[PDB]
Amino acid sequence: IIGGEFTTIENQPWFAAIYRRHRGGSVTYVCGGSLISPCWVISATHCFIDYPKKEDYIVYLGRSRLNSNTQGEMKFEVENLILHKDYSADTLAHHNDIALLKIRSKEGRCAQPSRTIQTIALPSMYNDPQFGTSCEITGFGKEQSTDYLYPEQLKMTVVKLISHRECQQPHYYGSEVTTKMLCAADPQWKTDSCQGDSGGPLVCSLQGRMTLTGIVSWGRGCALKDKPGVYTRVSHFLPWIRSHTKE
Amino acid sequence: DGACSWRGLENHRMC
Repeated sequence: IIGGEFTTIENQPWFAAIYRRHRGGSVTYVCGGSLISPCWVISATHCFIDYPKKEDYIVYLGRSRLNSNTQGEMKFEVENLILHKDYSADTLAHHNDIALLKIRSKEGRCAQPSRTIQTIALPSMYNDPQFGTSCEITGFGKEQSTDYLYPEQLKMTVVKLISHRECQQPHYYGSEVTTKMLCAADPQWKTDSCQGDSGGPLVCSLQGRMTLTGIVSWGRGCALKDKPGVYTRVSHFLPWIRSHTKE
Repeated sequence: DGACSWRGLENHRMC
């Protein structure tokens, strides 16, 4: 997250931290995700496309810090890693950039709700807030495009939804953005999601309800003028989410 | 910049 503020998990208690164990034992951070039901974390396919093997991954809920434990956290193996069949990531834009991870602890349990672990509501179909609405994004991603390190502490910021009309402009993204994607940015381009934030939540208040409106997907650089963050439009993937969460 | 520093290219073989 470029700019914004530091936060803790009780301000995004659905946020999932996803790691991969390497052949050799070393664990590195992959992407964020969102707990949408006790056994299901939702994220982005591009986080996993090159390493689609479910055994490689570890998921944490209730974690506020990247490389140290948070009291009350829960660690999970990935029982099932479901990627979207129609994903495509030639061109800059990633299409159908959505993934599901069924979570299971060593003891065979899913998520137990607590002060630091709760679920997030999905939007009703094709129901998104109007452009210029302020939404929040969360993640352990870079604080600067040039950084080598990820922050140790979870971060959050606010960005505003951009119309498809505005985002399809040549001086923005042209034809790369589709109607199954949402653009969102800061008016001054001073704050944004960035590398490491992918898969994480774009959360909007939709009828006085917290809603998983988007999933951090792609962008050209971070917090660059005329280059918004691009997010998977969750309200356009509900049938896909419904069927696959029975797997 | 360089695509391997962007959202979209996390956890990728060529990065």
